[PDB]
Amino acid sequence: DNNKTQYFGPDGAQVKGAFQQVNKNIYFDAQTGYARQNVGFLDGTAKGFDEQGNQIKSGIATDLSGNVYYFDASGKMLTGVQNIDGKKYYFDEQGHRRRNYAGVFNNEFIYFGLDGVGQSAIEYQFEKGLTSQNSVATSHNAAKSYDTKSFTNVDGFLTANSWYRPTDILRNGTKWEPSTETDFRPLLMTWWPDKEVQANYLNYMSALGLGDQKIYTGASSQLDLNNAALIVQEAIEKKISLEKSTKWLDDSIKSFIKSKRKDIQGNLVDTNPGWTIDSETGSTNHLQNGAFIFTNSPLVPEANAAEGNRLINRTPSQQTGNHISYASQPYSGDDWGYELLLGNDVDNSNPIVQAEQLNWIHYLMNFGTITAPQDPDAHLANFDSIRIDAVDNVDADLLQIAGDYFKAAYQVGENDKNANQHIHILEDWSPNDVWYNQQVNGNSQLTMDATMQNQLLASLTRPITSRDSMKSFTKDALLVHRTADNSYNQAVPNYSFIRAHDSEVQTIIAKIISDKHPDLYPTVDKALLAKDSALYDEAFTEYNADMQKISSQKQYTHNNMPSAYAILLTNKDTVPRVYYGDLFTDNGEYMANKTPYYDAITSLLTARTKFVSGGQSLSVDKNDVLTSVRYGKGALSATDNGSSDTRNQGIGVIVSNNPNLDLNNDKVTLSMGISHAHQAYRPLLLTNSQGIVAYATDSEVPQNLYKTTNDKGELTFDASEIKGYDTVQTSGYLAVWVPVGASDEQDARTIASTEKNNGNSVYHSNAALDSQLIYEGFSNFQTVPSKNASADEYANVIIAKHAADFNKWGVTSFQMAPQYRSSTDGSFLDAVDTVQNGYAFTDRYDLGFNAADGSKNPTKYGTDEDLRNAIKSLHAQKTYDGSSIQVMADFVPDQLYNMPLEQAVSVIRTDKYGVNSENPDIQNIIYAANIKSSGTDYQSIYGGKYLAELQKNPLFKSLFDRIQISTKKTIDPNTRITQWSAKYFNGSNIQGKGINYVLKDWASNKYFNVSSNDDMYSRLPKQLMNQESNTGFIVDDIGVKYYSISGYQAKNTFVEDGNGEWYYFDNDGYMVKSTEESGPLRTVNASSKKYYILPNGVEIRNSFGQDIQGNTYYFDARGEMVTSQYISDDTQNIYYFNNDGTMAKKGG
Ligand SMILES: [Ca+2]
Repeated sequence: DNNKTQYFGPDGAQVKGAFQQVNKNIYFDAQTGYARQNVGFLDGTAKGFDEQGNQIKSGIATDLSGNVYYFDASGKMLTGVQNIDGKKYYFDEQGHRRRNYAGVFNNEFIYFGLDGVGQSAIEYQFEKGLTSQNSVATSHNAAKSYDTKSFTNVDGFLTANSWYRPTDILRNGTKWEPSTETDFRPLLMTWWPDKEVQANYLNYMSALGLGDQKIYTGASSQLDLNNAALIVQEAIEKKISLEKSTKWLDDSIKSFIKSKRKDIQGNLVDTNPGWTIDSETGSTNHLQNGAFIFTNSPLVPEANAAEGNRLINRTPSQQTGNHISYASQPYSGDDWGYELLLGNDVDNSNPIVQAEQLNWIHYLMNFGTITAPQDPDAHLANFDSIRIDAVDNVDADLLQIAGDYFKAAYQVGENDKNANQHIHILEDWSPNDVWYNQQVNGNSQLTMDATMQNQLLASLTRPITSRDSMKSFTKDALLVHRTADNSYNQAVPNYSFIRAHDSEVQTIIAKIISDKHPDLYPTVDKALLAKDSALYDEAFTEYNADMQKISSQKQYTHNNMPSAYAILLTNKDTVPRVYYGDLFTDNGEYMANKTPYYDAITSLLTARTKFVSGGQSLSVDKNDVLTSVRYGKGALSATDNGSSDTRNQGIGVIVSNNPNLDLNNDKVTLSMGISHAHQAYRPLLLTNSQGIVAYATDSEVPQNLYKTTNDKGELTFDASEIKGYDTVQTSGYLAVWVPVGASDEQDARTIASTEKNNGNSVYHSNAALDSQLIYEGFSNFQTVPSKNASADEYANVIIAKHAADFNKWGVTSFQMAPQYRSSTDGSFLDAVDTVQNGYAFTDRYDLGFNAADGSKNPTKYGTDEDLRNAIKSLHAQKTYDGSSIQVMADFVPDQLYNMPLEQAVSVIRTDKYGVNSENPDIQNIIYAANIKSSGTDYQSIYGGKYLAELQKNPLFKSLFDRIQISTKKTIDPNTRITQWSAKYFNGSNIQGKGINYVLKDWASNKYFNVSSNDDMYSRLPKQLMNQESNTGFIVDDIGVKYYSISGYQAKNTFVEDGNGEWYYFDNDGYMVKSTEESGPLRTVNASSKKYYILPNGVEIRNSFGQDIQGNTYYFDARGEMVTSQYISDDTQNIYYFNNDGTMAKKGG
C-alpha cells in the first residue's frame, strides 16, 4: 500500500495480530493489516520494536494497551525513578510508566500526577496569602439586618435565588441611598459560594452588557473578581432605575444559575452543576429518572415525620410488612407495586393523612350539596362510586378505609341491591391483588380481570406473527372458566376490559413518537416524557391512518377490535368496561369522530340489553373457531329446559383469528340450548369483504339468511358462509346470532336481590351484577378546549346532551375522568398542556371553580357548574331496575404535582422502590423542595372539614375504631390537613434544584440560616454583616489554616482548592500534613477510614500511594483507602488490594 505496509503468510492467510520477521520483528495489528509499534515479551523479556521494524533503543515505546516503557541503549527496559528530559518519571517493576503515584524514592517524597511527571510533595501547592473581603462598598452592601425580614428564605435557609435587603442602594449607580422596604437585590449580586461561580457570574452579566469586556476564571485573582463585581453592580442599578423594575434581573439571575457553557472537549456542560439536575445523580428506575425519600433530621424540624410513619411499599401484597402470596396453584402471586410513582408521593401510612383521604371521599360523594347549597337540586349532583387509582403504589389500608365508608353511608353490606347501587373499581395490576382483594378486603371494590384483557389482546389484537390460538380462551390460567359456566355466586366478582385511557393507547402513541425520533426519545417509557404538541399531532396522523388500514397492514394498532368486544360483552360473570376511544377517536373533539368499530360495538351494546343472559359455554373446534353461547335467562346449560324467559333470549358468538380459514368439508357448530330447538335465528353481526354488517331488527334481515335450529338446538355453518377474511375490522371471521321474535319490552337484565348473603364478599358474581356495565367516558388525548372555547366544546356539556345515548348502550356506571384542575408543567404526560387529563393536580378539592374575579375558569372538561350538570343528566337517566346511572369519581390518593411553595427537607437519593442509590453526597442533605401547598387553595377550605362531623355519627363508629393493617393504629381524624407539608410525604421525584442549591459555608460545613441563632447553622458571611473577613490559605510557625470566601475557619472538614487538590483540617483548625515521624497513611476522624496525605497537606485521590516500608495502596475518588478489592487501571492493568489495604505484589 501507501503509508501502510502489510504482510501475508506463505499461504492464503493475512497474518493479522502477531509478530513476524523479514530481514525485523514487525508486529501487525489483529484488525488492521498495518504494522504497529509494539513491545514483545518473546525471547528476552521486555524487548521493544517500532513500526518500520527493528528494536527500540534509548527511546520511549508504547504498547497496544497503552503502557509506556522506556528502554536504555542495548534494548533493556528501565525501572524505578528516571529523569527523561529534565523530568522525573516513575517506572514500576513491570517497566510501565505510571501516573497518580506517590512515594518516598531515594529519600525524596514525589507525587507523579496525571502527566506521569514528578512534583515535590514538600512544596506547598496552594496560593500562600489571605485576601480581605472588606471593600469601601461592604459597609453599604452589608445586610440591613441579619434575620428573616431582610432575606427571602426557605424555612430560614438561603438558596442561590435568595434576594436580600442591603443597608444602602447604589441608586442609578451614582448615589448611596438608604434602602426602602422594597429594595431587595439578588444575593448573588454581592456574594458567591466560591471564586469559580463568582468568575462565571461576571462573564455572564458582562455578556448581557452589564459587565466588563474581560474574561475571568477561578484561576483569576480574588481582588480582581471583587472589583469587577462592583462594576457589574453599577450597571445593574442603572438598568433598574431605567426600567423601574427588578423582574428583568430575577429572570437573568435565574437563567444564569441554569446557564450552559463550552468545555475543553467542546461540548455543552452546565456552568453551575451543583445548582442543576446534573448533580442529582443516582438510580434511573423511576418514571421521571430519579427520586428522593424524605427522612428526618435535626436541622429541619418541621419537615420531620412522626415515628413509624413513612412506611413505604405497603401494596396489597406487602401490606403487612412482608410479601404474602394469596394466589393458588395455576395463578400468579407476584407484586409489581412500588411506592414512588410520580410527582410528590403522599404518605398514606400516616393516620392523619388516611383521615384526610376519607374526608376527600366524603366531599366527592356529596359534591353537589357541598358546592351548591342554595340550589334545591344540589342533592342530585353527587358522585356515587369511586375508582381507586394506582392501588399498587399506595398503602393498601385505603381499600379498607373506603370499604368501611360505603358500608357506613349506604349500607352496601346488606344485600345485592345496596351493594350494586355503588360499584367501585380497583386499578389493581399485580396478579396477587385479585386474591388479596377476595381474602383480605371483602370484595369491597371490584378487581380487574387482567387474564381476560391479556387473552383478548394476545389471541385477537396482535398481528398474525405474534397471535395466540383461540384455544387459549379455554385454558386454565383464566380467572373465570367459561367452558361450562353454569352457576351463580361462584366467580370472583370482577370488571373486564380491553383498552383504557392509559393501557393499550398511550404506549402505542409513545412507540410512534420513538420510531420517528429515536434521537430524542429512544424508548417508549422515555417517550411518555415527550411534551411538544408537534410530536403528538405528528404521531396521531400516523395512528389514525393506521387504524383505517386493513388488518394485514396494521403496523401499530389493534386487529379484530369488534371480535374482542363481542366476546367481552357476551361473557358471563363480569362487569364489562367500554373505552371511549374504541367508539370514538382517541384524539380530537369529544365525541366528534367515530372509529371504524362504532357500528359493531354499539350494536353489541344494545343487543346485550336485549339478549345476553343465562349460563355460558365456550368451545373451539379442530379448526380453532371459538363458539361462545349464552343460553338465555332461566337456562344454565345446554341440557336445561329453562323458564318462560329463555325462549327469546340467549346470544351466540363465532370467532376466528385466522385470515385464511378454509373449512373445506368441515362444519362450525353453535350448540344453543335444548331450550332453543326448532327455533328460527337471525344475525346481529356478520363479516363481508366490505366490513361488518349490523342488523338492528328482525325486519332488516333478508329471509334467506334466517336459519333454524335442529331438534338438539344446533346451528351448522358451511364454507359457503364462513371463510377467512382480512378487512379493517376482522382478521378471521366474526358472527353474532340472536333468536327471532323478541319484543320491545324484552330486557335480558336482572334485578338485584334484597336478601342477606353468606360470606364476606360485598358483591357476588351473578345475573344482577352482570346486568351492570361501565363506560370509561374519556381519553388522554381529547383536544383541550382553548382559552376562548365555545361552551359546547367542553366534554361535560357534551356528556349532558348525549346522556340518553349511554342509557341506550346499557351503561349503569359512568366512569368520568379525574376532575381536578391540572398542572401544565409538562413534568409527565398527564401534565402536558395539550392533555391536561386531570391526574396531575395541586389542589385535590378544585373541580373547576370560578376565579377570584368570578370569571368562569374551567378544567379541561368544564366548570364546576358544568360538572354538576353532567351528573344530574346522568342521574336523570334511569336503567332497567328504575335506578339512576351511577357517576364515578376517580379517587387519586397517590400524589400531588407542581406545588407552589418550597420547604427545606432532608433527602436521600433513591429509586422508585425507596432503595438508597448510595450517592455519598446525597445522604440526608438539605434540599429546597417544592412540597408545600399555598394554604389559600380549596384544600385549605375543605381539608379535613367533615371529620369532626363524621366521628359524631354512630354509623361511622366501625370505621374510626378499625385497626389498620399496616399502621397497626387506627385512623386519626383529630388533625386537619389544610396545607400540605413535607412531613405528610414519603418522598418525591428529583426536582433538579441541585444538591448545593441550599447555601452553605464550606469551612464550617454548616448551612446558613436566618430564622435561627442556633449553633447548628452558620452565621451570615462575615462581610454581609460589615465585619472583617478574609479568605485563603495562611502559613504559620505552627501550621496552616484556611478561611473560606465567607470568612470562617476550616475545622474538621475536607477542602478542595482551585478545582485541584484536596486538604483536611483537624479539630485545632490546622491542616493535616504527614511528617517523617508520622507517615502519609492516616485515619483522621474516628471513622475507620484511612487517607493518604502528603507533606503538602495534599490528600491524594484516584491515586496509588506508598509506605516507607514498600507497600502500595490505592485511594478511590473519595480519597479513602481501598480494601479486599481489584482495581482496573487506565491501560487495562489489574491490581488486587488485600483486606489489609496493601497491594498484592506481582513481578511478572
Ligand atoms: Ca405512594
